[PDB]
Amino acid sequence: EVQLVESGGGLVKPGGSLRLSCAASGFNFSTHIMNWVRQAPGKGLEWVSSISSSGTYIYYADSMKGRFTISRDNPKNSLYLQMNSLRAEDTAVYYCARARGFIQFHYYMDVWGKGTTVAVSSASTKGPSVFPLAPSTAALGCLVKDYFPEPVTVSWNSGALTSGVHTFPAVLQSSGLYSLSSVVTVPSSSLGTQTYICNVNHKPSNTKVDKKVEPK
Amino acid sequence: EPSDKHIKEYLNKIQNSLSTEWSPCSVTCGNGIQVRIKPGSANKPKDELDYANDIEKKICKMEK
Amino acid sequence: SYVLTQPPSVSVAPGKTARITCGGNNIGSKSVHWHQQRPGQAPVLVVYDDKIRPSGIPERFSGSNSGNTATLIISRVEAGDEADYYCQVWHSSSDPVVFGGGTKLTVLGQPKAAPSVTLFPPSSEELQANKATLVCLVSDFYPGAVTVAWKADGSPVKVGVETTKPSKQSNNKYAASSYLSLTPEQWKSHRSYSCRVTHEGSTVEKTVAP
Repeated sequence: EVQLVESGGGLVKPGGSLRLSCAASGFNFSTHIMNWVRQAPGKGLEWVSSISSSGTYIYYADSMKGRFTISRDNPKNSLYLQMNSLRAEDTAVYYCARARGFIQFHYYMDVWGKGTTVAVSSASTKGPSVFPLAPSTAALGCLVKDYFPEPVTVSWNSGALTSGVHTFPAVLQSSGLYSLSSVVTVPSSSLGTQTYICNVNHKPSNTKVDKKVEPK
Repeated sequence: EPSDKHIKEYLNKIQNSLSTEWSPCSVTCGNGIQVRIKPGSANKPKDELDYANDIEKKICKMEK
Repeated sequence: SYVLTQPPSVSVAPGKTARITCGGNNIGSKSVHWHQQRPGQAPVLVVYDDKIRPSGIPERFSGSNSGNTATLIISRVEAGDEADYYCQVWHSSSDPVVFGGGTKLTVLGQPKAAPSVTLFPPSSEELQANKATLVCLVSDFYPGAVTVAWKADGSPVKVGVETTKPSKQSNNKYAASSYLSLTPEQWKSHRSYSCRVTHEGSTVEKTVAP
């Protein structure tokens, strides 16, 4: 098959930099137009840049000229995107794409990679504050509040409790921090006889927390 | 005669085959287009050809 | 500054025709290409030059372009056609790649499912830390769209609310979360707080109180 594999994404601060790479296989790379296209979260595709076979013709989107530089290495079968002076609004999945046609008047993108994720945020790394959500069949859980960056893991009773556990995707707050909740549904009969502990682990900050969930 | 759009789409359809030699007529019936790379510009890589200065076009009249 | 206009959302039942429109000034004079972005996967070109399928694309995908409106037509639509579809054109030398905003095509391949809602009050722990968060958890609903409002006593609370997008669960129904942040004073000052979750014109209300 034709294959386009992006790498080099990650999480940086405003004013930071990254270099994306796309490794092409399965076609005459030296002859084809290559492109980058991004998609910000909950937004649509937005073209970034195109480069002709020999690198002679290079176009950029107006919002990105000066900060982004496209380039290619045909012997290495590789496309690069140098991103400098990154802005929060540059947070997006960046896709590599091949095009057929004529760069100066009629070309179209016909094969895309799966993308690499770029995140630009002011938030500081921070482990979560964890709080019990008490049952008032009953439900109980844990609020995992104000952590950065993703991800966190949550288990119940050091993994011994797997049934009826629902850990919800996190909300990204306007603060730039994440919060999420994990709830387990258990029988009203057991509450009082049985102990319930959520094990929260945030590896970016080496924060492990075990909180016992009791009723009032 | 075909519009710029339709000539450009024809060039797109026959990019692999496009030559310094005149292309087939773009149609079986009616009025179509023929295209070729300007013989002076054959050194250029295909994806970089300018539409005005590097490609030539002419009408081809066929059976109605 | 050339604008391509697409409806944000089209839902369709399996087997029927999905039609996705793309409006633009004199778009009929431009070549239109269509890209499919199934969730999580690489985009795929389904149609280029208005109406040409690349090799490998099923014949049920077709395109039209005339005047100011191009259309992507997907006959006999399948659950796997569920995707975000983008029309795209070349506007000019200095504007060579313009995308529409994208249409999210939902294929309604399962029956409706009304949400379950769990509302939690602030923990004592958190109150002692001088913060107060109410948690409204919404699960097992289909189609994947809900709205969430909060009330205090009886009045709307339109500040301090953060709500996730719906997310597909393992059982292919959807979940969402809403968090209301209060002062621990507010929490005690009011008789009750309510989460109100609206789905397909019906509403679930959950209430908590100090």
